[PDB]
Amino acid sequence: SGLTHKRRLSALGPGGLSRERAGLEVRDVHPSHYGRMCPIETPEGPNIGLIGSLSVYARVNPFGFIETPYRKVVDGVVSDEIVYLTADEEDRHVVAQANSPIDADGRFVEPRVLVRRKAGEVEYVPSSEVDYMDVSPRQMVSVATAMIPFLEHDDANRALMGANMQRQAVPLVRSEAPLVGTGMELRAAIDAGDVVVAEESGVIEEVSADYITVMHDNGTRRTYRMRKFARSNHGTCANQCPIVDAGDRVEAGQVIADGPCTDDGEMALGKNLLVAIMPWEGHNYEDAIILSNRLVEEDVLTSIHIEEHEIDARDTKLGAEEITRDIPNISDEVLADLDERGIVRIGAEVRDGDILVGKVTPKGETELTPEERLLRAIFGEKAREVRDTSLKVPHGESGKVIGIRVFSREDEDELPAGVNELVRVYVAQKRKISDGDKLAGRHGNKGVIGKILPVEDMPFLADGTPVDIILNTHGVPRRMNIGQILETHLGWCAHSGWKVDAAKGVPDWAARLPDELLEAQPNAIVSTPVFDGAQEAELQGLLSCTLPNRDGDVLVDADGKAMLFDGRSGEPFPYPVTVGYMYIMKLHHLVDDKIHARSTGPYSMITQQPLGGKAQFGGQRFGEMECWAMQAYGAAYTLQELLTIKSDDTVGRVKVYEAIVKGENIPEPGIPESFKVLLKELQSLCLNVEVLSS
Amino acid sequence: LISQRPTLSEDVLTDNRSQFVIEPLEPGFGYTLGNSLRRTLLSSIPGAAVTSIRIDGVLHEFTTVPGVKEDVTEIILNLKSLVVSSEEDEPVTMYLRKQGPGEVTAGDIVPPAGVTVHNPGMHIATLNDKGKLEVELVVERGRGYVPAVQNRASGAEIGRIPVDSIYSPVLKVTYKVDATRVEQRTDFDKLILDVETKNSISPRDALASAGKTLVELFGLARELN
Amino acid sequence: MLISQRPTLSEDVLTDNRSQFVIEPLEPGFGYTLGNSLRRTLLSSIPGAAVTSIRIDGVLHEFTTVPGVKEDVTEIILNLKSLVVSSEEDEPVTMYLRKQGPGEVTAGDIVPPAGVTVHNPGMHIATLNDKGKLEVELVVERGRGYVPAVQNRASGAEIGRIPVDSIYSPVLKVTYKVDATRVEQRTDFDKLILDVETKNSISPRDALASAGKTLVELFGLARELNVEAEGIEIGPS
Amino acid sequence: LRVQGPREVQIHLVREVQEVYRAQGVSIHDKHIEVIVRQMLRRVTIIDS
Amino acid sequence: GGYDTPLGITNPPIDELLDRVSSKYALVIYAAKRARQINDYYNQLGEGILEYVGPLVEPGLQEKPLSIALREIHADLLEHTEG
Amino acid sequence: HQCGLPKLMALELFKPFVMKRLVDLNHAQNIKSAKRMVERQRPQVWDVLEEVIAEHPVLLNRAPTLHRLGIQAFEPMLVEGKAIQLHPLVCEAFNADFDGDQMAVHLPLSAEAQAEARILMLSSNNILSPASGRPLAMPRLDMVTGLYYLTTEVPGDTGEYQPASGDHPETGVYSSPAEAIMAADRGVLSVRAKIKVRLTQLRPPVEIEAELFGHSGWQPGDAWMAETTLGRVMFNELLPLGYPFVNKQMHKKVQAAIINDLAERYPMIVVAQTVDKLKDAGFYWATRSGVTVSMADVLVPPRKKEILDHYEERADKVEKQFQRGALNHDERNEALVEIWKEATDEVGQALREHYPDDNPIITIVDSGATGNFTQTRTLAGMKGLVTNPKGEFIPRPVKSSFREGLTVLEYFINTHGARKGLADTALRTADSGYLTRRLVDVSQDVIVREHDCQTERGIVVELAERAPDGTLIRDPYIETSAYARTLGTDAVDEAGNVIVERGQDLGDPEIDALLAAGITQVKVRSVLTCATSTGVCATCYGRSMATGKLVDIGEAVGIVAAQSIGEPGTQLTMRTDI
Amino acid sequence: NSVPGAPNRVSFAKLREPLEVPGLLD
Amino acid sequence: WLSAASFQETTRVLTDAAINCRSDKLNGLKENVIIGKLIPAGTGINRYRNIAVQPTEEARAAA
Ligand SMILES: [Mg+2]
Ligand SMILES: [Zn+2]
Repeated sequence: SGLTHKRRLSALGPGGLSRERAGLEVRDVHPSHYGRMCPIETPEGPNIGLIGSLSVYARVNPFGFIETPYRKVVDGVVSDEIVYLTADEEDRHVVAQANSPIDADGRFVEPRVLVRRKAGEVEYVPSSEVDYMDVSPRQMVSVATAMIPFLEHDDANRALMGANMQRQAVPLVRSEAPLVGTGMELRAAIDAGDVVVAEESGVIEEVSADYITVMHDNGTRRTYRMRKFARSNHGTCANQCPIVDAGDRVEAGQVIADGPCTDDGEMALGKNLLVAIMPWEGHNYEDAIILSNRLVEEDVLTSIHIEEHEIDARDTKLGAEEITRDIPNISDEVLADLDERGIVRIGAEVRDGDILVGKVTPKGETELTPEERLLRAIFGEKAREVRDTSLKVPHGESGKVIGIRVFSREDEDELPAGVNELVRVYVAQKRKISDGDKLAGRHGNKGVIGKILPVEDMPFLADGTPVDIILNTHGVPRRMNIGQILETHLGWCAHSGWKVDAAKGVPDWAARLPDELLEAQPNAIVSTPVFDGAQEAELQGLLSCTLPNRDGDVLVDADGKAMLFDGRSGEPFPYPVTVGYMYIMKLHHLVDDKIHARSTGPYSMITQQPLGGKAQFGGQRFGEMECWAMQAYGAAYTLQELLTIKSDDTVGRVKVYEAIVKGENIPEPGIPESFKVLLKELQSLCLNVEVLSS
Repeated sequence: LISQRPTLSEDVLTDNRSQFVIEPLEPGFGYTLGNSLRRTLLSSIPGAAVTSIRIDGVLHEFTTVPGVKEDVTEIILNLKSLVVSSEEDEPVTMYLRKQGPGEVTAGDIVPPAGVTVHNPGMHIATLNDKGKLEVELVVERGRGYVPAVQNRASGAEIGRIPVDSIYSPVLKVTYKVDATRVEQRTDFDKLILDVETKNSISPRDALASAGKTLVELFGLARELN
Repeated sequence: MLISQRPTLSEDVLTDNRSQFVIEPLEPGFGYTLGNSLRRTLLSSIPGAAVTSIRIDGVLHEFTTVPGVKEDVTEIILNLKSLVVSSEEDEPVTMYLRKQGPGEVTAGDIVPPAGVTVHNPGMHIATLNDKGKLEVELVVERGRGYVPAVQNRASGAEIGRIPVDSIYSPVLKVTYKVDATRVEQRTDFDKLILDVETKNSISPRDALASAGKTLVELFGLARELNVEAEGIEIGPS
Repeated sequence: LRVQGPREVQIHLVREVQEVYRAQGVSIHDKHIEVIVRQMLRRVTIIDS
Repeated sequence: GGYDTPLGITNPPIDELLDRVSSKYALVIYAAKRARQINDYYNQLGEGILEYVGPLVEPGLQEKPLSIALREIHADLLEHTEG
Repeated sequence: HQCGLPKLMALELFKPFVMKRLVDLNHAQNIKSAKRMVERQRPQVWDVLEEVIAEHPVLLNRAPTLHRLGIQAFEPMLVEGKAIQLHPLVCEAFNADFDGDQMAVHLPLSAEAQAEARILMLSSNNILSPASGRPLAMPRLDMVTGLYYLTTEVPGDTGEYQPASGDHPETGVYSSPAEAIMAADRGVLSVRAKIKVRLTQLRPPVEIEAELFGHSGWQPGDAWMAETTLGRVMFNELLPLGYPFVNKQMHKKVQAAIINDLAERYPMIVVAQTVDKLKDAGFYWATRSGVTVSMADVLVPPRKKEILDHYEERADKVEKQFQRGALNHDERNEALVEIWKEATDEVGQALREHYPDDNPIITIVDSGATGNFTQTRTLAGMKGLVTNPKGEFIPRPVKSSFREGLTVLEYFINTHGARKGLADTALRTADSGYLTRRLVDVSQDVIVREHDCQTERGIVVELAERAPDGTLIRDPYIETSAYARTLGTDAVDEAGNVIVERGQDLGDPEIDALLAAGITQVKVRSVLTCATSTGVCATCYGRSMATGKLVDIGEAVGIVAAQSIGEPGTQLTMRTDI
Repeated sequence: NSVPGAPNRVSFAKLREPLEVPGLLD
Repeated sequence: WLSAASFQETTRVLTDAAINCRSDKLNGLKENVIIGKLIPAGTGINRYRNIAVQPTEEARAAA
């Protein structure tokens, strides 16, 4: 997400077109975007086509036109000299296609070559008018779209959703590398910048969890610090931990320390989870997902989130605010974790309502009611002339206190005008996976978690291994994203390993397989690039020849399907079920950040309606279409109490609250406040609006 | 009418994994019996695991000790795979002191009387010449998985770090039946149950504990008339 | 350890032989780990007797109809198949019925030998008219569960017998479902709701008690490996 | 409406709307369109005062 | 009619409530005014008793006055006149 | 009628009720200490919260609210978690997936508002759609796959009834469904094999009933023999006791017809309980159905190379003739478009005749669960032609299927049409919302005010026009034109008596009687001729499509009409200058 | 290759890459 | 003039309802939503809103 927020070509801004007045002509894919923009990766909201992203190989002219490289082919011989051509020259010439049979020196093989002509048309031109060729396939795609395996089997809408959800993943605590990926993972990690890279070669002298000091080849030494548990912009964690030993030898450019979402150098946004593609008892109905309890027990999908809270003590008119533990009228027991000078001690667990910074503002002397005067005279306390406005941790938050960063005026810090002291408190919590949290794959198959079963009532294999997620099978065929099925099959092959029996020669599916893909150990990481990947025939062969687990037992037969038992009723399932290893990632649409509720909170200023948003308490909006639905039902009293004694009847809200608390009957509503505001505006526009009686 | 009673016999494969065979059951009974035993074994066998650790210099779970290579949350994740078997029921403590360069394993833990550490080859943390590790763990008994019991729920100090504990000494259970189904309708099943435990109790003891739990549960419907 | 919450049991009588047992509150899980075991033990592990092979003279290979009666061979066969009978001796006994003249044959017409009792004399089996002659030889033995028609073992030693499917069980249809009562303070407990329907040979309470006894000895088979091993005792009531 | 009176513009408006919904397999009863159609033809235009 | 035992908010059954009234709107106002009378009784029982009376059927442990009102309508103990 | 409500949201919603109750149970002394106890969440508050949440409906609403069934009132129960657990049968009415969609929970306070949310707006009182009258709580896609697998019949399965004789009897018959279920629990009988059970608690169909018992078979007791499967017996035990035995294969249209017949003959509580039982059995048999997708379940046709070569020759001849100059730049585009449309149809036909009948993909399509056949054709077979930013067809075409994998140029061509479809679907919902707004604003003053305008006017209705050879063919658009409206004048047939008198509702038996008697036109009563002053009358409106009775005398029929017209936006595609 | 501390990730690719990927922040 | 001004062309609708001295009668279904009273449709009409509910004679006596 950090990398793809740069390399973004937003078409809207000062000097560009707006959002409401943008025509549908400018939002389309012109045929001159081949290698200068990505047709896939756009935001799927109301910004389709107005925000794109640069291609992988593209550059920028001195003037601002987006170039792209091409190989120059001279008289039917493809050379190696690379010419950067912008869109005008690409329209002038005729450009070949990247996956065409070069004859080992530069010559084409077949006498007719698929090309790309001037007006975006595609023709069949003989192999002598061809004068340019692409550098590689996947020249059109972006960075984020280059990390989807089997992209050419997905549909374009699901590829768009996959490329947009790949940059919403959260950094887990373990960060395991994917079992089947593409090649654009190491480069996209060391170029993102969140990986410490050695500058010059040397030998490691000392590794701690805070620094590595390489001893260079000429005397000098250099110590790289680490960012340990530093908050990011969006509230996640930015931990960095070394991956070298205390005696190693490194070269220049070598990865020396991981990042948030990396594993031994390369990008890793999620975990490998054993999947089944059956429908299971309605808990995975319409894109819901059932997990296992093993992912909560073993802390597989567990992330760390860090908040911050800020209060500041300025000097108001009646005096100066004071940060101290001498709070006005309050119990002693809530002042347990607070230190001698206000702020909480480091390590103290907090909860929604606790005191973070004790600040008390001067109030002065106002009018007191006779009842409170009588109570003060009964119990002997004084007026307590200062008013408590402390900093309290908001609703729903908890977790340890990591650090307190306190500035001050007396240390000559550049606080703004009026602020005498500013203090920031960091509260971090470790969130496990739970129902309501949102998971996703790479090929655009998202979905909330419906139920976390225990580990014993999950469909287990014949060996004894329980599966870990269960994806529904009605969402695969009608959405055209069988990249997930091919990734599942190749994930099982790469997990269990293989050995193609080349005794009586190499078999004819593997005639064009490379060497040392004829055999592989278990947990072998493979890689299929984007538009030049593993074919269906190669997948069928590798599925047919794997190697057994520990005993003589091939758990998955030639179709990719296994004979699952049922962990709840006991009997085996009547038909075999597709299993395999799928790489799913946890998305940042968590259930703890979305839930809010409100009975009575803050109200607005001009009109007396409730506020809106989870940052406040905030009420829900009951608009025109819901009013039409209520009128279509015929509920008049529900509509009247939704529009009067819940929003605007200022003398009615207190009466309905005291009637609910005393247990009485709800009173009849009155005229809402916004209507009287309307009448005052209409009278102020020199119109004589008068309400008659009879 | 078959008038033979079923009998259990054990074959041993390895030191922590055996293979029990029960025969002759009624037809259709092998799958249900084996799954009842498997669901009891995987969820209600009592064991022991470390509840909360307390390192010397640190104050919470999100920091680092000076000198050690893995920070505190990585040491927590490494200690979550320790297998310990306790004898008594009260929460005992055990210590870990190590100084200087080397590598802190799980054999360096010095347990009290009763409790033992069963894998002395696990890797916990690694140290350099400027590092020192002094951590005291707390071992308790229980069953199933129970999450981190918080500090304020207890009366704990700042230095206590609660750890998720999983008390389950069994690892991987499966079964396999072999029905005959001959023409003369004299049929029987043959359950073949395979139990693998994580080196803390023998599979015979795991199976005996599951059988005792099921006998005590079905005795309720036994006492009806 | 301890269970910390003892389960209960409370039947609920619907008809004379059909009930609804509930068991609550079971610790999480355990609804499925004992509901399916109770169901399969109830259906397949309670002894009883049933009619195995019949023989009506006059029909040897013309399996269409019997002369003198109203129904045909299949209707007579599944009128005899749903005939609840009991026995004590384990060898196959033979019964008979021989009703002459017009009239209706009931299940009280059969003359039971020593040991067997017929638990519904009022069941209609056939119907005779205009000087028919029904003479059926029945074979009753005992076993467990449901077993299909065991075919012709001795071919030439008995050419007129026609074996039928046997229903040895006294229970007939057991369905269960679990629920999620009182998940509040003790982390999602369970509640199993059985539903036993039997034939009138026994009562559902006796069926449940016999299933509990056979399951208790079948699991004590595995309990007697290491008796000094800690489990989950329930304790006193 | 000007040629064939007010009845034949009520046949015409219901028929032309329902051939848009039937092409995509959507069922609306005709009494939900006749409520809208009756609210167009409420008014008359004055030719002679 | 024949059905299983209705549980929770759907007891008494609505198709047997609707023989008492003309339409669902009349049923809504019928049950709402009876619930208001029951709640005024429950807040006027310590003091002197006015014309508000009821419950005419025996309530449960903690039963809402709208539920008591609907059971009173179904048990045929009230009478209403339209406007 | 239930929804799951998380406890942390329910506490904050019901805070004043729980404050009153835990003051009255003497857990606290006053409102201030009670509020402090609630905000600190001391553990008495959950035991109070359950007793204050019992029998108190809440309204759940999902934006946008296109039609009136987008706001419904469930009865809550507490759930350990933070997600609102919704029933899986109201997702069609709410138009809700579970890809992260969010729902809003309101709360009714007064006695009138709780009575309204309990009677008018309850979830199990709105089964039928107010637009057309089709059911909306019908099982959809997953219960449909389950019930289709349960009620289909496989010829030659295990334990099939066979009448083979000469040595042994039939050995397919059974004496009760209890014995059949025991035999299926053993490994003898498959659920989908044809047997002959002897049913005693399921009502026979009308022909067998009139043959055996004639008139009055009191189906609790009487016995009859059915040559069905066992899956159909287990399906018919879910339907009510008086409903006749179905014995069909549960395609989604057959399930819709069953639920519509139930809703027009039985009370709504019986319809709701039946719909829940169908949901339970549908999910349970959907799990055991063996519906999985693998790469070996997507078979490619074996003649696709031959078909594509045979059409490639004709395309090459057309382009050669264009290079000769006998036809201009647009005629060759039209010829190429026609050639590749024929090639696409031929590939689809070869695929359809190649796939077996019990494939998972074709079972999902053929059971009416999800999808159409064109998606299967693009998955295995041929993608076909593709559009342009202008809208014309690029005559390349795309000759690769997504199983084989598209190439670079074909993928880049396909992205044009995909992104244009996404942007058009973005615009069309705002356009439909604007149309619904204007329709609501025009028709807001059409409410039902009387019971009878008492006019004698009325429109005529086409009602099954004549055939040329001579018979009565039913007009296709008769369920949206003639059903559910009151007759205006009597129906008189070719100098005869009355068939249906004036004032009847004109439902299915009336329409069958009219078509059997052989009449073609009726004079039906409509709101274009309703003679009341302000708002339509009630006999002119006819029956309400959402209840099945006559419309009430306060209904807002204009708003119901406007939402019913404007809701099927976003499924009105333009084309692919009228 | 071309990055020295790399995990050995075997590729299914059948084409030779003439040009390496540029710096992604240029 | 109150249902018309809230629809569309608010400036033009108000500026000639002012000249005609137009009077609204609040008979509509959107004018009543704005001023916050009961809509005249459903349970807000006089047939249903003025229902008098009392116990019957024989059940008043028997309690
Ligand atoms: Mg959605
Ligand atoms: Zn009228």
